[PDB]
Amino acid sequence: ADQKLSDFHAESGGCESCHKDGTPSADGAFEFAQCQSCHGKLSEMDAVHKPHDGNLVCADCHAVHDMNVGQKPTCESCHDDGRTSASVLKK
Ligand code: HEC
Ligand code: HEC
Ligand code: HEC
Ligand code: HEC
Ligand SMILES: [Zn+2]
Ligand SMILES: [Zn+2]
Ligand SMILES: [Zn+2]
Repeated sequence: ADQKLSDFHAESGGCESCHKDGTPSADGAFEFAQCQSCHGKLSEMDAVHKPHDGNLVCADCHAVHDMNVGQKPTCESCHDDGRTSASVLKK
């Protein structure tokens, strides 16, 4: 049993949880503002998240309409050094 991350959110909050009047914005800014309003800012999150504050929006990693709940983003589309989440979060 699988659910897209967008549907997981919309089942509780509507499409409007992320989209003004349920309609996407051209630049993703309204959506990013909504993610941060609920979840906090990148700068307030863990070591995978913090360094992306000022360079990415959430959706650059969490493709909410194409990823299921539980799926973890990986790093290779922007980093060519083979890094992993664990290499930043495990000591
Ligand atoms: C936040 C968790 C979201 C919810 C809930 C819904 N959508 Fe969304 N949508 C979201 C983002 C961050 C983006 C842009 C980046 C991306 O991943 O695509 C979108 C994009 C759309 C689009 C444009 C087409 C596309 O790029 O996929 C549409 C038409 C759209 N979203 C519609 C939509 C509907 C109808 C929703 C409720 C059922 C819905 N979205 C929920 C973020 C989120
Ligand atoms: C509030 C109205 C929210 C907005 C806007 C967005 N999210 Fe969210 N998210 C919300 C809740 C209440 C939860 C459940 C928390 C939990 O215990 O899981 C979530 C969950 C997620 C998750 C993880 C889901 C899981 O794997 O368990 C992700 C990755 C996530 N949210 C991302 C996300 C993004 C990218 C958003 C904007 C595009 C976003 N969320 C909006 C509440 C709300
Ligand atoms: C890639 C560079 C990311 C960006 C930008 C954001 N997220 Fe993320 N997120 C990413 C990974 C690889 C993971 C799994 C490993 C980890 O560090 O936990 C996550 C995880 C989450 C979670 C779940 C946290 C948990 O349950 O332990 C949530 C709720 C989440 N991410 C939300 C979120 C939001 C709201 C973002 C923008 C503000 C965001 N993420 C950016 C990768 C990346
Ligand atoms: C693009 C969409 C990215 C994805 C996917 C991931 N990262 Fe990233 N990261 C990105 C940028 C634009 C930057 C700043 C410029 C640069 O590449 O240096 C970063 C930076 C980091 C850093 C700071 C250290 C450094 O690389 O200089 C860390 C620790 C980091 N990123 C970790 C990381 C991880 C673990 C990812 C996958 C889970 C990941 N990034 C994905 C853009 C993007
Ligand atoms: Zn959860
Ligand atoms: Zn770098
Ligand atoms: Zn490199």
